[PDB]
Amino acid sequence: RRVNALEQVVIPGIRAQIRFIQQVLEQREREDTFRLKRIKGKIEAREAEEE
Amino acid sequence: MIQGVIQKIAGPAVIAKGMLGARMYDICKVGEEGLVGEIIRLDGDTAFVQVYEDTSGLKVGEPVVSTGLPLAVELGPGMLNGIYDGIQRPLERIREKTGIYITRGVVVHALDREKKWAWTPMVKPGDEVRGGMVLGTVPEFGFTHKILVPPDVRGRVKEVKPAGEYTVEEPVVVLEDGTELKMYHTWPVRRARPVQRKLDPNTPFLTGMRILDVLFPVAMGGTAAIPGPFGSGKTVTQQSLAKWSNADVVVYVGCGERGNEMTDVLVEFPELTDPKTGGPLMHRTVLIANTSNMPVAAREASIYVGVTIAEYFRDQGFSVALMADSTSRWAEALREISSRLEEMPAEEGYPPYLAARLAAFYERAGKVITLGGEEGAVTIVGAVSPPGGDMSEPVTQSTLRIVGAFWRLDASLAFRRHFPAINWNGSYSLFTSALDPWYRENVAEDYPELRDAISELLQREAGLQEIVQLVGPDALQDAERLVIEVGRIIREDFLQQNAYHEVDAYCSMKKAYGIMKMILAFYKEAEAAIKRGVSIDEILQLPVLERIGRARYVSEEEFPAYFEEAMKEIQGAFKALA
Amino acid sequence: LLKKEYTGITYISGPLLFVENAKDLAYGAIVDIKDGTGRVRGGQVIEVSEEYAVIQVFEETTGLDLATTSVSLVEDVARLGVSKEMLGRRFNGIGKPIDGLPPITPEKRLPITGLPLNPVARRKPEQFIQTGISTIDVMNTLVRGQKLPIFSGSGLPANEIAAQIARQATVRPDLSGEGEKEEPFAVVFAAMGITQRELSYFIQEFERTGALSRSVLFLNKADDPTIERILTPRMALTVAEYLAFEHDYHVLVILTDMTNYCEALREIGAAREEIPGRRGYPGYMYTDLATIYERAGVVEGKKGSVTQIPILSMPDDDRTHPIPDLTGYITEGQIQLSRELHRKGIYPPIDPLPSLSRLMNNGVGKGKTREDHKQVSDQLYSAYANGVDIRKLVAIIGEDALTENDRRYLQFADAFERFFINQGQQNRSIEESLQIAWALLSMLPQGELKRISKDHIGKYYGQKLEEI
Amino acid sequence: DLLKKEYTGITYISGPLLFVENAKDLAYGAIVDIKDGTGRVRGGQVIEVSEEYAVIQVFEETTGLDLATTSVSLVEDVARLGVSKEMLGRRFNGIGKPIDGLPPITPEKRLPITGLPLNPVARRKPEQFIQTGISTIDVMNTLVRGQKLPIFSGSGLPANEIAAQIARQATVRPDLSGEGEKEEPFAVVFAAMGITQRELSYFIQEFERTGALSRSVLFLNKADDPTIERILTPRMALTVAEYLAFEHDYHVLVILTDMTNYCEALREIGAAREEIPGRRGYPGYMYTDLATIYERAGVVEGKKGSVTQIPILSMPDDDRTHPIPDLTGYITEGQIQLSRELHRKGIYPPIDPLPSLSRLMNNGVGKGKTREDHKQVSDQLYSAYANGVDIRKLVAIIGEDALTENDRRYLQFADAFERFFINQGQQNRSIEESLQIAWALLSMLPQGELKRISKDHIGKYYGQKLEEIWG
Ligand SMILES: Nc1ncnc2c1ncn2[C@@H]1O[C@H](COP(=O)(O)OP(=O)(O)OP(=O)(O)O)[C@@H](O)[C@H]1O
Ligand SMILES: [Mg+2]
Repeated sequence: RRVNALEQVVIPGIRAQIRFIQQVLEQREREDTFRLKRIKGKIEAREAEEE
Repeated sequence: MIQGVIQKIAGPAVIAKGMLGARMYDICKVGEEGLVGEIIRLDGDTAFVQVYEDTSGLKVGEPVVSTGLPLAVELGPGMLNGIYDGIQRPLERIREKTGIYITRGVVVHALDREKKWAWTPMVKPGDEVRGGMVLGTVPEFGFTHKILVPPDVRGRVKEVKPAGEYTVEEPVVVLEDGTELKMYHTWPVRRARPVQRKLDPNTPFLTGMRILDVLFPVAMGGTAAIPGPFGSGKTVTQQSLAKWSNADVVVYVGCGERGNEMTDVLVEFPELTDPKTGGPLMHRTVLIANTSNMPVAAREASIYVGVTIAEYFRDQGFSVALMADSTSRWAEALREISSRLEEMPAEEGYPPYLAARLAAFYERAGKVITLGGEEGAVTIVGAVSPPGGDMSEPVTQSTLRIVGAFWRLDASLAFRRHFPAINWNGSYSLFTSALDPWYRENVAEDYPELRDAISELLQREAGLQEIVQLVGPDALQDAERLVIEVGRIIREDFLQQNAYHEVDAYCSMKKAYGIMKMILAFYKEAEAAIKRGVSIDEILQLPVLERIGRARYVSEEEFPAYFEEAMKEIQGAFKALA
Repeated sequence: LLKKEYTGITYISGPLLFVENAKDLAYGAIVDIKDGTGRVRGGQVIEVSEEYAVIQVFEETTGLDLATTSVSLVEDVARLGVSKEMLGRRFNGIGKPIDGLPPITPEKRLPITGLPLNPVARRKPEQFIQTGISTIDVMNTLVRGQKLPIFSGSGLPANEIAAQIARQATVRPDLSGEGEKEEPFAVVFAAMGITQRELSYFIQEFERTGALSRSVLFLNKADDPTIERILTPRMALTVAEYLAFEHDYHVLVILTDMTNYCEALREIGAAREEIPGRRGYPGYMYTDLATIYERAGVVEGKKGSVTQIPILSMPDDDRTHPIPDLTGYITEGQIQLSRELHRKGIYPPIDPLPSLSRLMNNGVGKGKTREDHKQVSDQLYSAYANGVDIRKLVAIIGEDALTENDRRYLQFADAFERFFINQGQQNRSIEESLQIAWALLSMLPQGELKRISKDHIGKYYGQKLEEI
Repeated sequence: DLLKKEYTGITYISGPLLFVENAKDLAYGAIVDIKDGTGRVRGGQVIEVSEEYAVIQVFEETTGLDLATTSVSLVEDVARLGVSKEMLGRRFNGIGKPIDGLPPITPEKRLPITGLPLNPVARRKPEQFIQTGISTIDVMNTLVRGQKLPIFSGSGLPANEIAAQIARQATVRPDLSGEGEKEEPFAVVFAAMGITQRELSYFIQEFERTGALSRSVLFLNKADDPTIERILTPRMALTVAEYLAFEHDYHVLVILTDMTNYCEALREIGAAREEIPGRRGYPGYMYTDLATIYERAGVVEGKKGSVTQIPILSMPDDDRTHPIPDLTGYITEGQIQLSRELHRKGIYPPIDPLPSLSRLMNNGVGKGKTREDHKQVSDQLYSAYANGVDIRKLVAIIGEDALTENDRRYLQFADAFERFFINQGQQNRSIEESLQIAWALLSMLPQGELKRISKDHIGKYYGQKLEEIWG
């Protein structure tokens, strides 16, 4: 009973939690990349005001 | 007026030039087709306009004309029994011009200018009027529509038209300074209508559902939020509230959802009867429909139009219930507009001012004393559609800070056809304490004790559910098995409610009270009989258990006799038992 | 009309090129790009201003240069030529034939974007459609005018189920009365990102059945440019709407894979530098998906109808993935395939527990069909839920914690699947299946049938398993 | 001066910002008044000035403003508030204007609202024990006079009731300290940010019933008020509190309703200017901005007055690692954290003892202040409750029947502790009652388990039975 309980309840919940945390971290990384791209564009556009 | 030309087109965003003198948040007319747009940014000689219609086919150089006024709705007689677009256009007057399809550019007045209304004056020359006072009355479908002075008007009365039949655009009262008061007036949708004072909500809002009326009540000026994943039952719950509640006027806002859910309401409502006046159900309902395939920028305006109309009906003394079908679509529209403006997002792409907008929308609800000296109320029930059932998303978390009740739906119950599928462990209500004096005089004097006892039984069963899942139901003793079976009886016979059944769809307070009393009487008798060595098997096989299960299908006119017979049978069958 | 050409190309990078002095280019127009070699590419204006216009190209930009390239205008609104004679033809997903037959002559030219339907002009979908599959027609019945997707897996037979439904779809105008007349039927088939093997299998099935004579195929292969995948379902829905609302046809629309459409949408959106959404998909994917699924339904005062059955696959069976989650918020139900039922050899592997049909209540009932249909369905749902629950209890605790009452639930749950769900290539009926549904409810006691009224219990209770 | 200069030539309006070009004579941080075409006047503040153009944030909404008729005029170089001793018993909005219908006050001084830092040499150690009447606060998480003790709440949890009860029952015990003089009632400064009508009405009725509105000052910023006004309200409230406390020897208790709304307004302004974000989009300077508010409480050597702060904030999704609770915990001196599990069981007040903290607890307790057995009893209670929680975790795996005879005592101790020490309701308890109940609970455990209590205290106090009190 203990073996079946572990293999049928405990492991899949931990796997789902791991997947959820990975998705959240990846989304935050993508948002950071977008922000850095925007401010790089701003920096490049600043120098072109008067050449 | 201020007049210019189009400089740049990109989706629903149009940049006009030559617009020096235009004001923020005004209404502009874009292009030769006469589309409707709103200023949201001024920059030198240019202006940023978001268009509420389809922008395909526009060309650079078309004129833009600024009307100089903000977005406003027309408030007056003729709004009931109506279906409106996102910017208050009558759909039935559009179909007669354009066919089965919706084409941009069609302009129709919101209030019909050809109908004649019976006029009855109540003021006399020489009187002085203020904002919110009543000038006269006009009959509607059972109601008595009152003609109100606009909130910004003050002066003395010079001449009043006598009784008769007039259109909505004929002046009825002329003041001393030459101001003419008609049967209708316009109000900006982004300004809350003024009131004298706000009162503490103290009377319940009866929804007709047992779980929402007993366990998690909502008052007559409160706000409630019902989040859940797809297929949970938000729309069915809101439509049952529209069908069976005790509100005088119901305003339904279909913000960004399916078109079949509006056709069902338009078709089935005229054949139903409202609970309090006996007339057609559609005679008290106002629909604002903006489906998912309509222009996105019109989703934001529909919420403000609906809440402004609901506030207008509040000023006449009625009790108005407002149902917003989805606020996440409004959040998506805000995200789209912010992306077009190229603003920096806060979380999930949403603009950082979303919580302020949500708090400004929900704050318009409440029980007030109107400027005319009457009492009115507005209740708001908004539904949230979180992506994938995640309750940590920004829209859900920004709503929990202002609402007074939180009805959480569950996918596990909805998958097993256990409706209304309300999670009774994650839900709460903050109006329970204030509504107790009403219950102590309007249903019975022992109602709160009964409700608390049943809540305690549910808590005990939920506690035992951890034990039973690892040892099985047989290994528990009789005192625990009794609690398990009683909790199952409560779950399958009291909380569950079919919204499509002929009788079970609506439940009064006294019927639920009687079911509660019967269940607890059975529990007490079984608890007494357990100590005499009687087996659980002998108790669970008793025929009186089926009387509890079938109790919710008895009509209201036959319930007290059934209740008396069931109580006598409960008190007798255990006496017959050993 | 005589053409006009622009040569003011000032910037090319990736899929975007900028055109100078493009004042008279309308927004959203369709353009033709020609280079020095004479090859012609497609493009669409996505942003226009006083200084330049921005055009995204329908395919790769190799060979373009700022000297010899010219851009011309095709039409301000993208349109498709339609005709009644398209029945039996095949198209590549852009409107051009691929069967070697001469091109059709356009009766009308309609915009492929379409227009929203007025909610007043609609009416209630109220007609039952016999799919030929028992687990659908009883518990999750399909109503004419519904959009009912199928939630598949990565190794589950969804294409075969779709082909069987397309072969066995009928109108059955006998039980609710209706017109009692021989009614025309049509199937519009659209495939996005399909492979060569699946293409051959689909065309072979349609030819062997003989259903090709009343069908139109919009087949888009996986090696085609990705824009032709985007426009594929819109042209199919344009053809379906034209047929249904100008010739009183009852059309059926099948979309093979929405996941490829979503991945193409993400790839297109990422090339325009837009803020991503939940898993990198664009934030406006809800609106883009809604503009497709909302073109089905029925219209008051007309005889035709449009019914959509999209098929999509859940990556790693994740029901919380953005694509199935956003699809479920628009459509009116779902049919979910179960991998565990497929593991034991049951075909079709439809799981009744997470399946749902929202328009069931008005498509079945008194006079429309057998009177007992709704109570039969909900009692079967409750009993199956209880049986699977106690079966999951047994798999941990063991058989020692079972009384005969729970053993009856176990026997019912084990019984249901092999008699009702497994059907192979059969073409069963509705009155056939209702007796089988009543038979399985006979083993449980009368007291378990709380929801069913005493009248329906009294009339029909008691029958053994009728599988022979 | 006594002259007004109008800067016409606005070139940009979007969101909460507004640009005026030829306005190089405006000082940084100055206050301006924005005049509409129809005569309406709205406030503003300069946040960046240059010889090219100046950047102005607008407090109210921007509806109706146009680039042709709008003008900007200067009010004062430094943002200042006119305070007085007669403002007790009044009500104000978020920017200090009266809303109670009474005529405006006459200022005795005009103080800057940004404040100035306190010299650490001039400070003194807070050592006055405050008896709040709650056992989980008086015994385990003692609050001293001059402390910043925020309340970490949730969505549906009753933080407002706890704050009102603390404000109602707060008193010092001069007989135990050895002073013996007549204490004065606490003056209350109440600052609201984005508060709803329900909570505002509850607070107003509570203050009316207690009769404390004659000693209270109220700054109210409702939910329908403009969002950017929330930047100024805590600064005005703390300016008034500091003035009263360090110029008239008042004992001031300051309550801030919701710091989350302040953080939302700060995020709106920071994202408008596109600063480098911290975590979850909040600006990088949020730590300094929050520190300029909390650090204005304390006690000053050579003066009788004091300032005590009780911020209230709601943790989103009950997440302790969210940036707002994280920074608030890094700045303040402890927290009182509410538990939803205790709230679902009907226990009021639902204060969770384990995640709570009080840094200044050791200064105010001990011999000559409360009693000599305070700290050891607190430590032993904490250790025993932690053991009980761990055994509760174990019985979810092995079952309670498989326990030894030792762990059942800890389990019953945890249950009785939650049911008796924490669940006290609306009654007021003295420190002696709470210590008596705590010693009654500790007598359930064997005498040999009390490793953190000196044997003298065990001999003096152990042995009482709980049935003499709650029997
Ligand atoms: N109270 C109820 N009684 C009976 N059946 C119900 C009830 N509530 C929901 N259902 C069933 O569940 C379905 C849920 O549909 P509904 O439109 O209410 O869901 P929803 O949560 O609003 O969905 P969506 O997010 O897709 O808009 C109904 O069509 C019906 O079949
Ligand atoms: Mg819905």
